[PDB]
Amino acid sequence: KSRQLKAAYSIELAQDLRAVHGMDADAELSGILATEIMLEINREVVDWINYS
Amino acid sequence: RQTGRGEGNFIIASRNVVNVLASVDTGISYAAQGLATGFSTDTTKSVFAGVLGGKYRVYIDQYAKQDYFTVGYKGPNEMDAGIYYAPYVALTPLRGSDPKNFQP
Amino acid sequence: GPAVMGMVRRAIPN
Amino acid sequence: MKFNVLSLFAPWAKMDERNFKDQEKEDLVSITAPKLDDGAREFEVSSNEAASPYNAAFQTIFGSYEPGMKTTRELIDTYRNLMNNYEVDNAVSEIVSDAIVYEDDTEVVALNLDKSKFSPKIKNMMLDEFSDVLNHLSFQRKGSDHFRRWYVDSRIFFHKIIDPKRPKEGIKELRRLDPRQVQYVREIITETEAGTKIVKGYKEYFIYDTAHESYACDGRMYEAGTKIKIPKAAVVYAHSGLVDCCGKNIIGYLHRAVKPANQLKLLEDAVVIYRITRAPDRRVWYVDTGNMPARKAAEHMQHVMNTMKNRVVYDASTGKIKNQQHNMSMTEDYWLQRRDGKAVTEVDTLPGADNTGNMEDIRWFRQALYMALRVPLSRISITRDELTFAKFIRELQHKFEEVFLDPLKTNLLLKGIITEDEWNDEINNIKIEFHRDSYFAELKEAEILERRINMLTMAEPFIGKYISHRTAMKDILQMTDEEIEQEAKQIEEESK
Amino acid sequence: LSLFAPWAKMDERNFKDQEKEDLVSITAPKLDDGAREFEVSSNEAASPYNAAFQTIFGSYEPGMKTTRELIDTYRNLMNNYEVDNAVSEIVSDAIVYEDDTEVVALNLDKSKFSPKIKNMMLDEFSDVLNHLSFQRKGSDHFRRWYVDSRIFFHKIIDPKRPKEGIKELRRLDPRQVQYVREIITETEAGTKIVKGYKEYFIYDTAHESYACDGRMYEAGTKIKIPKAAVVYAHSGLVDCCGKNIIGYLHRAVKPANQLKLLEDAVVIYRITRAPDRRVWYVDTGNMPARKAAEHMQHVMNTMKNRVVYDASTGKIKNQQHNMSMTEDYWLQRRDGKAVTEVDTLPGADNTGNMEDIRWFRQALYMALRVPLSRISITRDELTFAKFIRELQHKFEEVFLDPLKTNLLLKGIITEDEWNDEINNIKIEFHRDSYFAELKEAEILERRINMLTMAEPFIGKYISHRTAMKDILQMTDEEIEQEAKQIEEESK
Amino acid sequence: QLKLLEDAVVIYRITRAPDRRVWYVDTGNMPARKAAEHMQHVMNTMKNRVVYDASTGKIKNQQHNMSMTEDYWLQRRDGKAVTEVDTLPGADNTGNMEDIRWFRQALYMALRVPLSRI
Repeated sequence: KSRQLKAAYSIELAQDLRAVHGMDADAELSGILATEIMLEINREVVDWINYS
Repeated sequence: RQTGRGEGNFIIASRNVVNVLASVDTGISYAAQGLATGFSTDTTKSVFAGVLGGKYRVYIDQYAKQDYFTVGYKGPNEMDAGIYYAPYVALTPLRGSDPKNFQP
Repeated sequence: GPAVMGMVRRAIPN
Repeated sequence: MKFNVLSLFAPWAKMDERNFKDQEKEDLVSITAPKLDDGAREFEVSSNEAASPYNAAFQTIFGSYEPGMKTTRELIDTYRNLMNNYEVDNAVSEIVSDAIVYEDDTEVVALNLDKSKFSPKIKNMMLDEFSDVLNHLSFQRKGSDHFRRWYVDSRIFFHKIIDPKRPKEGIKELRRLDPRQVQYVREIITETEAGTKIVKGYKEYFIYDTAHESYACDGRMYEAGTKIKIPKAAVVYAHSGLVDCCGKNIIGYLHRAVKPANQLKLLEDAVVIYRITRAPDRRVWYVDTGNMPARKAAEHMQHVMNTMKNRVVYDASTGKIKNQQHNMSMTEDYWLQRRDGKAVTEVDTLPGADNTGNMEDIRWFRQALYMALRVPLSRISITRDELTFAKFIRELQHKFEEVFLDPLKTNLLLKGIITEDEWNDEINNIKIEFHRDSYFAELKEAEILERRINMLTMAEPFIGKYISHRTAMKDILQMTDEEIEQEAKQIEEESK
Repeated sequence: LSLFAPWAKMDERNFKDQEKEDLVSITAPKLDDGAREFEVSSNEAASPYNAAFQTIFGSYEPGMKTTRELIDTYRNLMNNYEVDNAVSEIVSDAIVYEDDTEVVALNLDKSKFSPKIKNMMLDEFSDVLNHLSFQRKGSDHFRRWYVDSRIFFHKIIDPKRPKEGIKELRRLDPRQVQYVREIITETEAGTKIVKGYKEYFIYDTAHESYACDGRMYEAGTKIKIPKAAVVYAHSGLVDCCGKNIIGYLHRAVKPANQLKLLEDAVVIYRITRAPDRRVWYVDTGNMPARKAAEHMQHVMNTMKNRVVYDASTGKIKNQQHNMSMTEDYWLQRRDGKAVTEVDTLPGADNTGNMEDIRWFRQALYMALRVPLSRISITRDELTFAKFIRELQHKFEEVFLDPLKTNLLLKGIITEDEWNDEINNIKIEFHRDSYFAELKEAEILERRINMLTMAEPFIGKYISHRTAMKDILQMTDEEIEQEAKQIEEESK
Repeated sequence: QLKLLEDAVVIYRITRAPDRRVWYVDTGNMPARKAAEHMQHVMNTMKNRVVYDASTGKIKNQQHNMSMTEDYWLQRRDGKAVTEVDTLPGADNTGNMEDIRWFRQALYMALRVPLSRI
């Protein structure tokens, strides 16, 4: 069984974010998504253990 | 007794349980209680708090609904764990744009 | 033709 | 690229942090491209990086290596697989043998401080420190192993150990790091109008790919960790300037041989198979089993198939054929019974292992591979080819040499023996000389001498008339003027 | 268990020193090569003596199986033609002695703490050899190293009189011996400290069950072996992963059999179809199926090649008189149709070019780590000699180990003193005197000839001291001593 | 072009090296999933499962050691010599690997080097 998420950020936002804080608005988002996925996996594992 | 493979070697528990573990002695003594130092109780730094008596891996379930612990066994094998994660695909990026307007 | 992830046999007690 | 309190690496990070600050004060600006020749994989980073959260840190670092590491991991495994095969291994061996020379009761590669220094006392400390670097590596016994891994893998890295309570003498033995887990990155810490063109201090931190989730072909006994951030100052490392058309795709010395090496193996396999397959007798029996359902047709098929089948298994332990007594049949006789006047039941034999080679192409490919492997044309007097090889070894060693120079200068600086500026002002020259095989060196010198002697014996009739002895000594015998004076002094004494 | 108590004590002290020592806070295991590893609980030890089985099963399972297969394979490669020879030639060059010569022996010609120690070490080195019975078995032990990739021995302590009860070594059976190391630590994600590892050895403990002849499977129990209890060393050859130690013969695992298999294919190709070939067939149409066969069977008793070969005596069994000039066969045809004929079959035509095997044999020969001098002084022979030099050095640990051990067990050297002396307390050896003399002779010939060439100039442009040190290659000390001897003779 | 020629030599030597054969049977006027049986009764039974292992000096599934004969058959359901198995041409030895030498030498000249180099 699978899982997956999207961010699909706009261009203008990223351009401006970089101008304001030096942030990419890509790498950060990418991180958030990947992290959210791993957070769920971690939680899934623990919950299955507690379930079972 | 029930698995025939080995004795529990880890435990995941609520913050309150670990706070108790870290504030008491665990070795054989007359009595023992004080400021918590034995295990890390700060999930900020790590889920893994430490090893109980040098015998069990202590972790914190930061999302316990109220207050409990679960103890279990994991062996040198992978099947001998009870539970297993068997990835075929993982953390594979997806990349493109919408051609109509080129937004990413 | 699924992959074989391994097999386990019940352990022998001492 | 620190992002953490490093209980282990702070003692070295501090040096890099100071160096970085000096880079910020430098004029290495107006350069569009990062000031990088080779090594660690760079990433585009802002001038502020004020927040640096994990999500950003992960991608900032991950982003410069993801496909890099996948490629690199494959190259390394290929290099090892290549190294372990016949007539590859040998190239490596000869190169390793000449690159790192050992001999009975002789020296080993050694630091040669024959240039100006503040004091002989420093020279002695440096020479002793060098020896300890080697002692840590046990180079005098295993130097060739460290070298071999480097040559094949293109690179080698080692973990430094520092007390750190008493760091001057708190310097401990190196630990070779494992390629395929080892990663190296750099940051371009800047951004301005139309793209950064200002100073980039790079930071240069060592990281790992852990290898937790991805199991080895076997033997995954150790995983290197995920959140690992090690400052450059904490790692001893060398690699060669062997890179593909882009990025930092660093390749090994055997990289050039990858194409023909694998190719040759396929060609050899094709020959082995071509010759073995079809070698035994090969025949198909055909049986007229018509006017029957398969359930019945099969019996008549069997009346031939299981009666004609040759119970002739070869004895592969002892050159015999099983169950074939008396000593030898004078025939392979078969027979059939035909139910009617129709030639339907028969045998039709198959073509065998027809040995038409003369597999000459294999020899061509073998030689092509030897060339790809940098094997002298002399292997399978003095020639340009052998000298060229020696030049290669000289350069190869010079690149390798960094493996000693790094911990050497580091320790000298940590000990307060040489200051950072003094080291850089004097060095320039910290040259280490490799030990050479005296057998060949003598032969080389002997030829040169023979040529010099012969020329002088020809010049003789006019060296008291047109050319002076001094000149003959400097041009024919290739002596320097002080050499000439020294030889003259020694002779005058010997004469009496 | 108690057997190893004195060995444990040595290791216990070492381990505790490793923890006290500051060679800690290392990301990587502190090891270049060696023992298979395993992570542990981080405590000092688990309570029971045999607690280690808890980590042992895990660390050896596939190791033990793989090793068994590799060693047996290596032994099988050795069993093949010319492999045993190449190995033997290597063994011969590596283990060298001749009539009334020395054998490998300790040579303490470098700085030492005391001449008293020097004598004791030399005196006891003799027993190091006696405990291997090197003088008679040196080559057997060496052969095993080369092929099996390594050597291990059991070390013996009295145990009540450890400084006296020092006995002969027991080589261990390969495939049953594994070397392991534990990571006795854990920190804030990724421990780097007190990784002393202990580095102990485990053993299968089974002597009744073998690949070719054995029986009586028992309950088992893997057990014991502190590091200190085992003499060991191995070739520094490891595969792409783990601690998969490679024998020197390992390379042959490919070409040895691509050759052997091809060679069999050649043998087979020529033999199969060497005999005559044909299918005889009888048309038994218009007959009951159970009767039709009778006609065929009668014909077959006239057309039968009752001619089997006598290999014992090169003749054909029962084929008198001396020799027929023809083989007469016949068969009446049921109809005027091409149904009844004799089907002859093709033979093993000699179309080769039986040369590929020359290539393969040469490739294997080279693959066996041999000079091309076998089937003067050359770069190839010298390289080979260097190879032998390295094999001897690696092997050497088999003597240095028990030497070190006996000296410390008896209290006649501080372990630290040994560590400072070596560095170099190497054991030296006899080398083939015949070839050594030839090498030296050619070296002198060249030097003599170069001096001879130089002659007209060695009193003019080149000094005599220089000619001797650079042309004749004499040191200054040698020059003065030879001159002294010349002066004495002229008296 | 030299690299291309070299590949041509290489492909020639590898392709067609193994034994190659096509088992042929008649299956007319049969259901597709019945027609298949005539072919399957040969195709899945007369397969040579013995394979030289490129990774080691051994042949996969070889036991028995090696037969001196490869025994195979086809049944003939019709009252005629209908079914059969054919072989395909193998990797015969035809070189004479001389073009490579020509091209290699021409290339070296194109590389701006002396002819003293090999």
